[PDB]
Amino acid sequence: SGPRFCADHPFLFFIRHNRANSILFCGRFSSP
Amino acid sequence: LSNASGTFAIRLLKILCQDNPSHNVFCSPVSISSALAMVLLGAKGNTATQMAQALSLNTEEDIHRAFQSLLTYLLRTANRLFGEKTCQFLSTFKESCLQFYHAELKELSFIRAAEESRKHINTWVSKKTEGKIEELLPGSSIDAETRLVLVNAIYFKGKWNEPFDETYTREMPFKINQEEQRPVQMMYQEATFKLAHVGEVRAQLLELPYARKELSLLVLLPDDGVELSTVEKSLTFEKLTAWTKPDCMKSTEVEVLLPKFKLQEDYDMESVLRHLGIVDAFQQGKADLSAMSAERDLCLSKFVHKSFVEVNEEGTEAAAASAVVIAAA
Ligand SMILES: [Zn+2]
Ligand SMILES: [Zn+2]
Ligand SMILES: [Zn+2]
Ligand SMILES: [Zn+2]
Ligand SMILES: [Zn+2]
Ligand SMILES: [Zn+2]
Ligand SMILES: [Zn+2]
Ligand SMILES: [Zn+2]
Ligand SMILES: [Zn+2]
Ligand SMILES: [Zn+2]
Ligand SMILES: [Zn+2]
Ligand SMILES: [Zn+2]
Ligand SMILES: [Zn+2]
Ligand SMILES: [Zn+2]
Ligand SMILES: [Zn+2]
Ligand SMILES: [Zn+2]
Ligand SMILES: [Zn+2]
Ligand SMILES: [Zn+2]
Repeated sequence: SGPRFCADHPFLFFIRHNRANSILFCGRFSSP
Repeated sequence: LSNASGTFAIRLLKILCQDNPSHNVFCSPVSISSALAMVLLGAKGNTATQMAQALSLNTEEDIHRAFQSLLTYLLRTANRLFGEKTCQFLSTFKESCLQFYHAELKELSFIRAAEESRKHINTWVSKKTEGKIEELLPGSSIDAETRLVLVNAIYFKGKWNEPFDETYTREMPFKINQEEQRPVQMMYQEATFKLAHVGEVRAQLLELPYARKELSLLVLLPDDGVELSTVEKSLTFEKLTAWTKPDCMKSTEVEVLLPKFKLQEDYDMESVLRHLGIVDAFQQGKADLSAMSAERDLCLSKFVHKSFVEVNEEGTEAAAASAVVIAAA
């Protein structure tokens, strides 16, 4: 019922430096 | 400025996603832009203008501010230049790479010992990436015409602010497309995280902070019937920034299922940089790298990027390196 984040299909992702708002790494997870 | 480098990162990601359909993608925009910026410091004319605009630096002012701004868990970056020992490079160029990127120039014999030189650079990158990026430069990327190699390496390792308990990791199906599913080890935890529902593109955006909350992992997950390619096409750095603001991405108790995974990717970047408009630097006769050397038949012969990431219950480890080969044409 409550909020659910189920990453069982392709997604984008980002490693960010928060203070700087800087994307240090980014990618797509498409398949194991 | 922050908008410049974010625009570059998102454009990079969109091009790589589009050029590698149905394939995992991982890159470091910071690493690629550091390597490209060192080239920019040695370029002139239209060669330089194309590189600046690829980096979303559209005025002389924007270029100077970007470089001057450089002057002010583990996270570490390293830059180095590797130069043919029988050549001289302009003092102003070496000074700028030292000041802005802390890059020194190590001399190598590309002309007589190309393979030992390649091995030396690749060993340097391995050290700076804790062994995660081996053989950055592939065979034949260094040869008798090589004169200068500009290299960036980056390494990150961080623990989650709220780690997952491995007890609750279980194998589950991952839908790689509508008709195929493959097993993944899916981590599980219910905790309070910042989370946005993005109506415009029908996706959710989760933030998982690392310890100290200086860095975060952001995960953009399409709703269950939405093709990721539609989210990729809609994505811009301005939209992504809006979606992370407190009004969109608010603290929420949420059940998170996230796969454990490890990716290793490598890229020839020439087609990417061409899509961003960099053409002259690659072209004999048109390349103007005369701010690096008084020799003036230099061109950009190869640009490679290699990356590594591991996400698991304790945290994340990521590394990347970028090398630019400048050669005598
Ligand atoms: Zn699910
Ligand atoms: Zn799903
Ligand atoms: Zn910070
Ligand atoms: Zn393309
Ligand atoms: Zn892969
Ligand atoms: Zn400006
Ligand atoms: Zn200037
Ligand atoms: Zn010397
Ligand atoms: Zn020379
Ligand atoms: Zn410094
Ligand atoms: Zn240094
Ligand atoms: Zn070490
Ligand atoms: Zn939705
Ligand atoms: Zn919103
Ligand atoms: Zn909003
Ligand atoms: Zn509660
Ligand atoms: Zn395009
Ligand atoms: Zn473990």
